[PDB]
Amino acid sequence: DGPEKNYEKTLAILQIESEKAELRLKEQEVRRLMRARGDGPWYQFPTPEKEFIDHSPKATPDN
Amino acid sequence: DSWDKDVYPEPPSRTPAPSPQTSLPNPITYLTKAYDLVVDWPVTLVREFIERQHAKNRTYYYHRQYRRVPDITECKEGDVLCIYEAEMQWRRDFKVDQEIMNIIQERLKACQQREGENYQQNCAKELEQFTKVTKAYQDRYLDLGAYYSARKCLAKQKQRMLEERKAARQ
Repeated sequence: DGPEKNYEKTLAILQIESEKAELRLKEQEVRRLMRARGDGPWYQFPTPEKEFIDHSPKATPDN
Repeated sequence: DSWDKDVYPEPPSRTPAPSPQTSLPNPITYLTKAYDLVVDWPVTLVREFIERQHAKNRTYYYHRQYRRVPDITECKEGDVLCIYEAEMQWRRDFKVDQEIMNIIQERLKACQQREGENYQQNCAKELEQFTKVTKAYQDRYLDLGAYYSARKCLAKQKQRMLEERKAARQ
């Protein structure tokens, strides 16, 4: 086919690999920041549920 | 003769005329005349037939000049596209400089063989051109490794320019 086909294919391959490397580094930094301070969707450790707290009036008023 | 005297210089031959002061015949002249009549004429006829066939089926091929892509100096680091294009054009220029060096070496060898016993005197300009091109090649491509690159060549040039600038201070 000629040298231009291999040239442009190499450029496309390099762009794909560079974007993948950038995204991998971004993923590492995002995971580290989330686990350091959990504020995104990931590393959300559980907590006792609100929906099983009895809010009805008790036998004792001081509750 | 695809080659031209502009890139492959050759001084004009100055052969002396014969002065046959002896009466003996010259076996060299007799053998050259017979060699022409026996060997050179049929070979010339065969080559002329071949060239006639080529002129019948004549075709052409071209050179493929490349244009200058942006170099390694004028685009940001980590950009693999610009680095790839600069690396490819630097490897292209490296191969071209290799063949420039080969041309100069061929010219030097031709000068030495042509002049023979007078090579120490009249090959002054060929030796001077060889020395200058050798110095430039050593300045640009010598200490680079087996992984020689545009980045390594740029680093070597920047170090050399820094040393020259520091020497120019005093």
